Amino acid sequence: SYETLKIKLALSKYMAMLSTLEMTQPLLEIFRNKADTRQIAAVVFSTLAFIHNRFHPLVTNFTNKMEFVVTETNDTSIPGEPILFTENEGVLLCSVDRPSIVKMLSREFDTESDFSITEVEATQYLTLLLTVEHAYLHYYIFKNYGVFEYCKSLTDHSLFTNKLRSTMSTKTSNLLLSKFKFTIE
Amino acid sequence: KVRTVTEIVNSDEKIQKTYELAEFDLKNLSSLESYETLKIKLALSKYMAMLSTLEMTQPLLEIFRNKADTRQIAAVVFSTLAFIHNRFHPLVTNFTNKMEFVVTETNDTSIPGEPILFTENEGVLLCSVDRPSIVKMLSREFDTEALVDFSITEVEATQYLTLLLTVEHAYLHYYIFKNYGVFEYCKSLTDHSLFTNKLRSTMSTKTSNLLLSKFKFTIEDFD
Amino acid sequence: EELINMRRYRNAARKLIHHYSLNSTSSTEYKISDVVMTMIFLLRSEKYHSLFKLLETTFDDYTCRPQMTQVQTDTLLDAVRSLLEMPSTTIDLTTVDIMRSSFARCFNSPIMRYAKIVLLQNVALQRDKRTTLEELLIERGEKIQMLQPQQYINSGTEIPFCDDAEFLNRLLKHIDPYPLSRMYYNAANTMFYTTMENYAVSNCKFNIEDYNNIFKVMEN
Amino acid sequence: INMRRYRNAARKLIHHYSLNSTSSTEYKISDVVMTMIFLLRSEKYHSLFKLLETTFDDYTCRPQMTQVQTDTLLDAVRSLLEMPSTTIDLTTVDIMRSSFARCFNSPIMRYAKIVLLQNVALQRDKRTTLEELLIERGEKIQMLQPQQYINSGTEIPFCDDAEFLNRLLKHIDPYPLSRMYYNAANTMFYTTMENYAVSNCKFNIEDYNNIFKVMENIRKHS
Repeated sequence: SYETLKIKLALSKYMAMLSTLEMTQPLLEIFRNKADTRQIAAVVFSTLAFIHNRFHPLVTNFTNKMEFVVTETNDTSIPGEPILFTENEGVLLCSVDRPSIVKMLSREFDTESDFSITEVEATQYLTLLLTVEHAYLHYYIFKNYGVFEYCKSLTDHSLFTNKLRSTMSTKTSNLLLSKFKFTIE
Repeated sequence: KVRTVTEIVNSDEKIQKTYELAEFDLKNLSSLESYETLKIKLALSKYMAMLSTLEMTQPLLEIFRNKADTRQIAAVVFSTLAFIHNRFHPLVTNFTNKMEFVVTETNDTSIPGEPILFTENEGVLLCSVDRPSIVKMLSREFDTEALVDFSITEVEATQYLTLLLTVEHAYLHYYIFKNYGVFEYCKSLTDHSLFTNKLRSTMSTKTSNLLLSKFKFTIEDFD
Repeated sequence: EELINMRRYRNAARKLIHHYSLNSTSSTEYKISDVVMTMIFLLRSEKYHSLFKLLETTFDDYTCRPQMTQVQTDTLLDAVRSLLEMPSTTIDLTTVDIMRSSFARCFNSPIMRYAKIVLLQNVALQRDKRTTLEELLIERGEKIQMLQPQQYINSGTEIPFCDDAEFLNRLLKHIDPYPLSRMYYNAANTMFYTTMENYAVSNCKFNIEDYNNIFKVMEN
Repeated sequence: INMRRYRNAARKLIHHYSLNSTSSTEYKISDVVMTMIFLLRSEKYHSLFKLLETTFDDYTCRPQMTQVQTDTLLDAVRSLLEMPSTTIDLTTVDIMRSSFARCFNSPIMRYAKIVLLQNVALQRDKRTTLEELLIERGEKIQMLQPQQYINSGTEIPFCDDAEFLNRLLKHIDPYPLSRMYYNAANTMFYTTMENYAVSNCKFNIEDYNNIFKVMENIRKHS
């Protein structure tokens, strides 16, 4: 449909973040590495910025400030969102489970001049952006609502999706997340 | 047993898939310590069980310290070897007719290193052990525990355990030799490094016993 | 002691003792036997045996030390001067307390300890099968402060609205018509299985229904 | 003067040095001093005290003593240790004496410079390694027949009642078994290798470490 056309077009324009400028791409899965955090931090940060300036039309002058850490081990495990974010007195802080990202990309996929393309690539990019959305939601809620209720939403992400949606589906519309539905039984 | 369905707003078309609990409870069981403790506890229990048929001669250290007889020493050794072998594989045995064996009496007769030594010629498999060194090894403990109806003593259970690791270490070399002859065996026991670097073929449903995964030291002097 | 040739040994003893005044140091070098020899010298003579028997407190803090007569005290400084050469400088309990602090700067238990093994506990989780992350947050979050943060790539303020349609064109002419559905299916599968495996590790249990509501998006 | 307490402390030092106690944090200088004081005030032990005094390289002159004297001294030693249950080579004690000479000559400061070295003391050795060792071994081994063997119902003894075993299980249940490995086994093994110092085989941790890379493989194969 024209809707599917628009969706694929959106993904395509995100493929500008794909093969983004200056970004060395030894892999699309460089989490395989451990030596250099910089590249993983960069991709995360750039994805955040892209999403933010999608969701709002005007603040191109995005903040240049952050600190990050790489979670690696069970005693540092954070079940639920694999990636975590806060602002701390004007200090953006974030944390990443490289092992979980690795295993997610690792899991095998079902199926039913020159150039080429492969569906698995889009699969990876989709999964990335999808997982990022959840963190962006918790970021957004915290960004104005206090720590108290923010952590409440962390204990139960359902709440905010149930209640404070006053930015109605009109505002939600660019969040292609809503296109997908699922049930577990 | 859990069914799931996934859908896209634009269409009723839906994908259906099911997943099974069992592996998950398996995984958590394997991640739970007490479950893991069962393994080593069972190991020690079964070993003592086999010994229960033995003319056990409980004061193990002093029995080994007797010197007045070697029959019991040899039988203990052999039985331990069999124990390890049947551990590693469920269905194994060794030819039982006779393996006349040796007692090692002094450092001049003893290897500094693996106290249990193996040699063969003309089909005469043979092994040797330094009772002096083994006794000295057993003689010393000082467990203060300041760290972070059979009357089986907790302390002596320590010695009851300790030998097994050495014996297993020997078993490794025995296996390597038995599979690859004299030259590879001696070359490997020049430097234990090579062991796993070769024998990935060890892969099996049951593991070695050294699960507390560090045995390390200050890295100074690592010149 | 016949073996101990006390004259030289006392001489060395004093050569140290002076350093318990910062006026002196043992040529930046010292041997345990030097200290031992000093203590021996103290224990060879009653005038110095008194001081020696005082000094045990200097590591056994809680040891009793009573008051003394004015003369009984000055006796000790007399013995100190008799040991010392050119004692015409200041001799006082100030110097005595400087000596006590100098013992507390000499005995700092510089370890010997020979050598020992080191063991590790690789993993651990508790038996309460439906423990919850919530309390686990209490431990986890401490790592924010325990662990070093890592500096952002200070590229400068920007957002990549810099993606004009040249590569885009042939990308959107590849634009392969893959069955987007099943890719979404795989994505959701892996995403849920993530958390399922996380819980199956952590030995925790969670509301499937609440996870559903957490997921749910579409309304109106 | 609490001679009693002094001894009670002192003991542990020699106890460790002689034989590798699985206790730890033995070190302090005050303990050493009290040890020396006790030895000084123990006439019967003055021989030992004056021997242990000898701690200087250019003058290394441990006197000749008649076997009689040496035996009496070892008796004294064992008694005071309350461990006649075994006797150790005087050579070990003299090696520890040389170790103490190291300590003495080392002005080790606030920094916990643990020596960590295995004892190097020994006399008139030749440098040796696995080469020399192997070359030596063959004749010394082959010169002797093995003693004996006889069968005793040898073939494959097997397990018994699980509940019978659970008795012993419950007996065993509480103990710090997870630590027991360090609490004796590993320490004793690693310390055993003073045999290398015997006849000056240059022991190298550089393969003893092999255990470490070895142990990964179970986790590799899950």
